[PDB]
Amino acid sequence: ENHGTEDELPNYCFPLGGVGNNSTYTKVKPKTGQENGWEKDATEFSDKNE
Amino acid sequence: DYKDDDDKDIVMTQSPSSLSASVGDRVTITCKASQSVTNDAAWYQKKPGKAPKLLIYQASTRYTGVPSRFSGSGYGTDFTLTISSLQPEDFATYFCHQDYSSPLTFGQGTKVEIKRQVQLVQSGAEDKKPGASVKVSCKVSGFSLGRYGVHWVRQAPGQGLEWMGVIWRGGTTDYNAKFQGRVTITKDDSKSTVYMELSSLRSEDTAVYYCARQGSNFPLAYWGQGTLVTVSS
Repeated sequence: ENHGTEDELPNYCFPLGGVGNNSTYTKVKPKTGQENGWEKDATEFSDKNE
Repeated sequence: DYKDDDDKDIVMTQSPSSLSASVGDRVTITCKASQSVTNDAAWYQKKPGKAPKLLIYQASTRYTGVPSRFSGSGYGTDFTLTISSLQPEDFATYFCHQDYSSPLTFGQGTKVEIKRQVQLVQSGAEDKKPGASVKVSCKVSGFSLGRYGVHWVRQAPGQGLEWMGVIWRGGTTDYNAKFQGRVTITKDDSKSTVYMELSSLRSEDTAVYYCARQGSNFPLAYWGQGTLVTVSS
């Protein structure tokens, strides 16, 4: 009795960590006197940010 | 150090205050800042009544049409402005400046004296009595106010340059909190104008009031004609 099946919504599988693969970022902070000036932030924050 | 000092004023102290010079002379001016501003420091030349002209930016780079005889040097807190071999055109009054952090600041303004397309048009001059309020205009042309924030500067008679405020490209205002928040900057995208409205007027506010604009992200370079506001007791 071939009546097909519910298939209305896509089903998905994801990494153990949720997110999956990532890249390394340095922080930056803005120069306040400029409209578009930035300066690295290596103060209390890590240089290897995920 | 791996901390900057937050909520502390950036004071540009320019020495020596005056200089006296003759035809073909080598000239040197030095500026000492309160705190580090890194490589971002700007040098200006100003005629008495007329708005500044940009010389040096990034402590060594020349603007478009700046002669070969002007040059800058220095880093961190100390910066120097040198004229290789001076001529009568160069006898004006000069300004140290930093665009590194907003509140933007200028120095005291030194005096070199003899030895014996983008447009900003302001409103007409005027005067009023102490304990009132004034509104000055700056009609803009040759650029969109959404793309570039607009500053306000003023010079009290024969004193330094006092930065009043700025309205940044999104419509965010930013003021020199030293003056108690007397300043209010507005703008109209539809008749492309920026407005400066000042309140609780006193004799110490008698000044020429200047419209100004930055580059992409480099020091102030496009200026109004100035509006003389007089206040007498």
